[PDB]
Amino acid sequence: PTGTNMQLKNVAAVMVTASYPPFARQGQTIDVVVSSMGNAKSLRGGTLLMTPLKGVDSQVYALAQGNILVGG
Amino acid sequence: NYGYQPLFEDRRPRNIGDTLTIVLQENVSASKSSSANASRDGKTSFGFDTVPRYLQGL
Repeated sequence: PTGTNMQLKNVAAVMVTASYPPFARQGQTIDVVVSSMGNAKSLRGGTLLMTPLKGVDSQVYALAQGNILVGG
Repeated sequence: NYGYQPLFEDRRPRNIGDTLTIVLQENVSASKSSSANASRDGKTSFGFDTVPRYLQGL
């Protein structure tokens, strides 16, 4: 429902950045960097949900989803 | 494809066909006024109610 209070603690909004390599072909995999965006304490053992990586032209060039590795 | 779109720059119209919101707020009020006046009043009187005899010729 539109009018409701959700107060989550296990979810963080993040920005994912990656490099599109030369001569990249569909189906190949690349590394991504996940950075928190607002008042999140940690991203220790989180899992990145399906994220479309846009280019400068605002077109989806990659789809990101995986487990984050934080140093510790 | 839509071409380079910035990420932190505000959404402004850049090309032909882009839309922009105008908040029409006009309030013009001009005025002028002027006046002029003049007046002039005069009275004169001289009455020899009782003329002395040495002055009755004048």
